[PDB]
Amino acid sequence: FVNQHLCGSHLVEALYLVCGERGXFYTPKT
Amino acid sequence: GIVEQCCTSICSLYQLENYCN
Repeated sequence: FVNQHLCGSHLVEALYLVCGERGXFYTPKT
Repeated sequence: GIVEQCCTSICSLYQLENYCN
């Protein structure tokens, strides 16, 4: 997200901060 | 999760917005 690198981790932590006006993203549950 | 994921080079926020929208 700033340093090396996204996948298999960090991608969700980047998206939780980037995806909304105070972050948010979406993650399903069952 | 998502399919395209970026994860090629260190992802700019423009690339992450694909998964936000």
